[PDB]
Amino acid sequence: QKCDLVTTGELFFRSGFGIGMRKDSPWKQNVSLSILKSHENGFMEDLDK
Amino acid sequence: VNNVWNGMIGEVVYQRAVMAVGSLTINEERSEVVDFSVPFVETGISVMVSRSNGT
Ligand SMILES: *[C@@H]1O[C@H](CO)[C@@H](O[C@@H]2O[C@H](CO)[C@@H](O[C@H]3O[C@H](CO)[C@@H](O)[C@H](O)[C@@H]3O)[C@H](O)[C@H]2NC(C)=O)[C@H](O)[C@H]1NC(C)=O
Ligand SMILES: *[C@@H]1O[C@H](CO)[C@@H](O)[C@H](O)[C@H]1NC(C)=O
Repeated sequence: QKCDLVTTGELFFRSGFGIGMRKDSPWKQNVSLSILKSHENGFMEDLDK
Repeated sequence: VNNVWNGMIGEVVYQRAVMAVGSLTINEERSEVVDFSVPFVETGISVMVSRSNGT
């Protein structure tokens, strides 16, 4: 964004950003299914771009 | 295939094998009938290029 700072090295500790919720929340399964569907159809591509 | 699962997922859905490990892609269609776990190695529809020479 600014071209005054630079990343360096090689990425380590590969993890995934995730939407956390209380363990008893009934929305878990559908949240995961919708997030996978968003990954598949390319909506995540559009949001990234 | 015609509302029938085959292969690894086919042998797991019919509860002839509890857990399945290997090179399995997390997918939306598979998550409907089977329950996955947290991924350990990333993947996707990637592109590779022949290493061009220096100029
Ligand atoms: C996750 O998303 C699912 C998307 O299909 C959804 O399945 C379907 O949800 C609708 C309503 O949410 C159900 O419709 C039912 O709603 C009335 C409520 O008064 C029931 O009495 C009826 O039986 C009516 O069928 C669908 O039945 C349901 N389909 C299936 C196959 O279950 C889930 O409900 C969503 N779950 C969560 C936790 O968000
Ligand atoms: C790169 O240089 C090598 C010579 O070491 C050559 O054989 C090769 O064909 C060159 N690459 C391409 C794409 O031509």
